[PDB]
Amino acid sequence: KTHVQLSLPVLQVRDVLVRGFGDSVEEVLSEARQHLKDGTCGLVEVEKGVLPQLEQPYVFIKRSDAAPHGHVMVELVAELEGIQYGRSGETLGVLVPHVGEIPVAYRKVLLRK
Repeated sequence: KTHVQLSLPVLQVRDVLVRGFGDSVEEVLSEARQHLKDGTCGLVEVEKGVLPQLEQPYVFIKRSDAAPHGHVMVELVAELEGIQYGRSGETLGVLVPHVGEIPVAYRKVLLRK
């Protein structure tokens, strides 16, 4: 399927144990996609002071369309030293590995895979 219905656990930035997916734009996008497939991906909602507490490169989920079965259609955009790789809509949050942190909420997304 070109899209996959996911429910992403929303994590508080200060709880996150593994604060990025790796060391290159290509690796973080690769790893983010694998964790999304494996159900091992969390979402951190971006506010003032969040991003400097996470590791670059960042992986964002961004709204790709204006929401089947409550699931917002999203795609992945990476960012390193202020350059983004991809072009998409509004940021829903930054993806991180989920290693058992207790979430505060769930974000229903339809991921362009």
